[PDB]
Amino acid sequence: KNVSIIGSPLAAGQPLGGVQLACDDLRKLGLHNVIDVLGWKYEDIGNIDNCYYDNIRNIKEIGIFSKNLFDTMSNELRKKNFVLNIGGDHGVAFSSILSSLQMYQNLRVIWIDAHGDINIPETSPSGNYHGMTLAHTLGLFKKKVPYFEWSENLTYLKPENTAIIGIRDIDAYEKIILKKCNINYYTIFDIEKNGIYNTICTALEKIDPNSNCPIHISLDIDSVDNVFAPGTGTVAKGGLNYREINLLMKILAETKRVVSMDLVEYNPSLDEVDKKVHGDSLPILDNATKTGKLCLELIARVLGYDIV
Amino acid sequence: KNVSIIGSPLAAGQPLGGVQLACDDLRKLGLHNVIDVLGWKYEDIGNIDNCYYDNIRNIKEIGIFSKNLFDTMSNELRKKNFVLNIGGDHGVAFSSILSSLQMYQNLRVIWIDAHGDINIPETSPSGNYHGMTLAHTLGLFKKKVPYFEWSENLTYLKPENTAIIGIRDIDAYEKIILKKCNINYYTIFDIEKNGIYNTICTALEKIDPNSNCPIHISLDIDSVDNVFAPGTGTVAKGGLNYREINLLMKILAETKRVVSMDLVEYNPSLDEVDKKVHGDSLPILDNATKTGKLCLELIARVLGYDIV
Amino acid sequence: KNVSIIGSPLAAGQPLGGVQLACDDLRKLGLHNVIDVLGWKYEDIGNIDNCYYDNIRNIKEIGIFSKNLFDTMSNELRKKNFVLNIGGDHGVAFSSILSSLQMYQNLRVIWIDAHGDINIPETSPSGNYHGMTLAHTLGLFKKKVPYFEWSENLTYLKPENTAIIGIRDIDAYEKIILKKCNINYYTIFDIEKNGIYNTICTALEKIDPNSNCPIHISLDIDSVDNVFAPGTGTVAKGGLNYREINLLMKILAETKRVVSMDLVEYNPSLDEVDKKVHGDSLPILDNATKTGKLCLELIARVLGYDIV
Ligand SMILES: N[C@@](CCCCB(O)O)(C(=O)O)C(F)F
Ligand SMILES: N[C@@](CCCCB(O)O)(C(=O)O)C(F)F
Ligand SMILES: N[C@@](CCCCB(O)O)(C(=O)O)C(F)F
Ligand SMILES: [Mn+2]
Ligand SMILES: [Mn+2]
Ligand SMILES: [Mn+2]
Ligand SMILES: [Mn+2]
Ligand SMILES: [Mn+2]
Ligand SMILES: [Mn+2]
Repeated sequence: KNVSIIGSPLAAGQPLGGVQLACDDLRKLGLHNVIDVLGWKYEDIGNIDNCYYDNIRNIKEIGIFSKNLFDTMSNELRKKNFVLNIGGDHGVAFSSILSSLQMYQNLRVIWIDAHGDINIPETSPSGNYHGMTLAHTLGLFKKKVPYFEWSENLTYLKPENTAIIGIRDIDAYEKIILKKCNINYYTIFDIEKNGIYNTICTALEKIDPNSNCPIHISLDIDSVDNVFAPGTGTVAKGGLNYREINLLMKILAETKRVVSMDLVEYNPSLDEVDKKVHGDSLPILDNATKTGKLCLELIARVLGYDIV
Repeated sequence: KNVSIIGSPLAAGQPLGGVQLACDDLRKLGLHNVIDVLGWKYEDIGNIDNCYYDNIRNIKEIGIFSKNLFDTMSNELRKKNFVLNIGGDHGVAFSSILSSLQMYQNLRVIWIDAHGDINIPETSPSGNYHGMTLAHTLGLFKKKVPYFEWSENLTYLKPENTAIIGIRDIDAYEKIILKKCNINYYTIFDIEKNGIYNTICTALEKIDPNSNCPIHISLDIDSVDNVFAPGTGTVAKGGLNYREINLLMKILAETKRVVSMDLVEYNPSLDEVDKKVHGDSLPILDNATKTGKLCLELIARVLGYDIV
Repeated sequence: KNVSIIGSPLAAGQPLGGVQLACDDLRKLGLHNVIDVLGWKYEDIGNIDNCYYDNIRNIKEIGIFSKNLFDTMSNELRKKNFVLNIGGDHGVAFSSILSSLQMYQNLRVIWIDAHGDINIPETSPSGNYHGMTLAHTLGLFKKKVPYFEWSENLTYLKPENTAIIGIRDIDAYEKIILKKCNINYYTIFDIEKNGIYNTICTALEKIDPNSNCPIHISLDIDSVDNVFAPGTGTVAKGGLNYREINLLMKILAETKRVVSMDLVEYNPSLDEVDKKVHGDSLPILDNATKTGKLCLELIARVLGYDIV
């Protein structure tokens, strides 16, 4: 029951600033108090500081940042702590997943997101890296990436060992990439047809038939509907509701096999207040903005927080 | 993959004006671009222009309009195009369904609505025709209708070949008519108990056991909850949510047997903006009002639009 | 088909005033007209007027009020009327349940609530009685309660004959009490996993395997999500939605075994307007505040109100 907290305030994977403030905002809202009350011990490492493709925006900053995060997280993982990586945009998942994968070769990744993030630079509509991060992590890039030389000899994630859950906003080329690489995916329609519980059980059974693999959760908060999670840069209608995302995290916690996690794309500057209702019982700051509060509750779920 | 577009801006079936603007509003919002991107070809026919019961309001206008729509739609159906009929209030479904039925004698009708629209003139609380249209289409009227003489020798729809889905606001007399005529109906409670997916599968199995019949979809947008579809005249609490209505249209598309469709009761003057989120990816006008945008997305679903 | 209406405007179980106005507000909104239209006859009894634990707030007022309610309700129950007890805060359920239990020894109680209300005075964070009422009713109090001497020789409710449904906001000590006393409980997560329909069927099968016991419903309106029921003092995120709470009441009605019911924690002063949509068809006042209107609709469900 030891968790290493890493702040990864990288905002170079997408147009906006805001996500760089997420790590410190979650601390201000009561991250430490929340971990404390759940009976976990924490070590807060602070914040990470900061032939070829020529069409990825801000790639130098991203590459340099990613090397630092990779080295820092590798060191935390070796402690056999649960490692919590708080972004930052989804670009931080590359170093997070790959560092975890080098240590846990049989890692299974649950990528929770409204989007695929599975564009490659030659298909990206935006040139924004956070929309390509999963494709990069899966070894789908065809050329070398500037400032990622340090990563060229790493073992990459395999599509068959991955499940994407909650998707609903996929680009034309992405649809082809998704089908082609044979990754396991579960759309909001699958969730509507079968329910979130059956969906995650199906995903876990598919990627971990013997229920014996370590799990990495990469949670993009925009997987959650705008009604509950307005504090995020790229919104897609018809997301996971409050009950669903909480149950999902609870089920993953109950595997007892989660070793690491990203929580990405929380943007405090975009967030809104409700606020304070009696049900906000975790030691979270009164009247906190709703997405920030949700983030802390979802982290609590992963650490074992339950209704009774 | 050819669709005929018919605009049927009839607003005489209910008190309000507004629905007469729906057809041109959906065009303005990008109907043609949406059809184009889905790989369909369209032919836009433009807009329809315009002993006995003595208690149906505006019946002359409705009767004259309906003859025109019947003749126009009959001509489009004979092309073997998919025919998309955009209202207008639900009154336009009489000529739509009956023209389709004369060509496709084994037509099965899916009537998606918060309401039954199954009043007869002697039971109607309002005298508004759009609340009687289904009863009229099913041959339940007991007397002749002024200005509907042209229709008297048509074959009418049979209750056993029809399923009503999403109902929740039914008048006292309607409850009796519904049970008496033995139509297949699936209330919002059936949907809550079994889910939208099981519900539509059950309905399709009930009316088309051999999965070999052409299907007509009559979609009243007020079947969808007010949160997602405020742009409509008669709202009923507890409607289909965004995920449900999208999944429903997707499942119907996947039968590959839909030959015609109404989209009715969209009233732009009542609609609201969100607006523009990244997930609005179809070539729909930026910041479009939400019900109009939903209408275009649901039309896209019927034309094969899917998440991946 | 006779219902006795008892108004129990007790507001001493929790900090706020407001719930004392609930009984008269529901009457103003059309309680009598609603009962009339459903084919029931009513008798409106009006409103109840008004070694030891030393740490329960306002306990004198509560104790004196409860004796009056117990005596009044006992008299109504003996008529073999369905008895509808409208609070007031949840404190009124003690006398309601116990009076019903003395007459119906095999009573089964369905406690619908976001909260457990299962604190004992030595574990209560607030000293507010409405957060202890279920624990008191179940005979879990260890010391005597001032001004409750009249109740000391009553038969108490048994945990195994009770089901709590909808819970999501439980205090640390309550979690232990819940598990220890072996009460049947169904959290919002159970509801999300299985659906409200399966959940209530499971609960009824568990507490009444032979489907032959009289049922008491204790409905705290804060079980319903804030979106639909803002008019209440203690809100918890992720509640029952509009469709779910309506279906739940419908299923309980359909047992044909409900003999009594509480509707508690409605606070008109906290309520909001929508308002008037066509679907508000029950004889409820136009533009009524939404929680009040919901309360009347849920009472109607229990009295047999259905979609068709
Ligand atoms: N696919 C998009 C957006 C990706 C969203 C990133 B996220 O998961 O928060 C891209 O940039 O490649 C495209 F539409 F712009
Ligand atoms: N049944 C009502 C309303 C019908 C709603 C039409 B719709 O489906 O949009 C009627 O007019 O017969 C009645 F309550 F007024
Ligand atoms: N458990 C609480 C609140 C109870 C809510 C009562 B209700 O069901 O409306 C208590 O007072 O014991 C605590 F957190 F303050
Ligand atoms: Mn992402
Ligand atoms: Mn995303
Ligand atoms: Mn209609
Ligand atoms: Mn309707
Ligand atoms: Mn309560
Ligand atoms: Mn409560």
